[PDB]
Amino acid sequence: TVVRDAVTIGKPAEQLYAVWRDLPGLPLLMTHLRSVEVLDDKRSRWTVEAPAPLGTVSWEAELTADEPGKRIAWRSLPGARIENSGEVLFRPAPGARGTEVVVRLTYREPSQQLRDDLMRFKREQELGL
Amino acid sequence: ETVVRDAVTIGKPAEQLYAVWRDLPGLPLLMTHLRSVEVLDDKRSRWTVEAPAPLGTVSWEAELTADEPGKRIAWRSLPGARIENSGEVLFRPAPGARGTEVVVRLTYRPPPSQQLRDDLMRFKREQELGL
Repeated sequence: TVVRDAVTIGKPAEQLYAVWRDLPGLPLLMTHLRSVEVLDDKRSRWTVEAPAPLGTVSWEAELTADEPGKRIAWRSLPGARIENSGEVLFRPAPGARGTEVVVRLTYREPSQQLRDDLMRFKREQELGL
Repeated sequence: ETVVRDAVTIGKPAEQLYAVWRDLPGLPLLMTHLRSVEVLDDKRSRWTVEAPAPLGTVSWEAELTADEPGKRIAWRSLPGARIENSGEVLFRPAPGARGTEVVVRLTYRPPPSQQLRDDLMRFKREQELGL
């Protein structure tokens, strides 16, 4: 399955990038996540809630791409429970001075939850949290 | 007349939760219907919300009517305010065991409850996870 959404924010791309690059904070931006822990420069352990008896489901993932102010991408490692990937892009918006943040997640309603998450993110940034 | 009340139990100490709410300028993160909250002095503050296209932004001055560390915070618009409103957040011991039950009551009267519920649930998740 694929989840894709985008929001334009009146802030520099470098500033929005830094927010996402802090992996432990991702569960704030993508609320379907319970926690993200840095294991090393490229690896991290991701966790999400899961009904009984599972409780939670965890897996490890690595960054496949990381370009300051431009993009951050990741994908679960071979053997991870839930096979998934994601990519966040920071692109100059056509209108005026703003950054379009494009988020695409894959795993093999979510769209509504991601929309809400991104709009919330937009709002906080544009008001100054 | 628009009254709203909700409560959520959170597995954290009262003082800590009270601490977040007491930071007035950060209230817009807790109560999403608010655009901004500005401190004017120990007891007064300026509140602002997003008004429909006809208008654009409506603000008024308010004052804290009660501030009991780790227990309660109450506020109310001053007379003449474009929008009459009051609020009260209590931090009570949760019956079950441990944890604090945050109770929020808001009243507004221009010249809702689902949004508050969502805001409170996110506040619960955020606090209980530590992010």
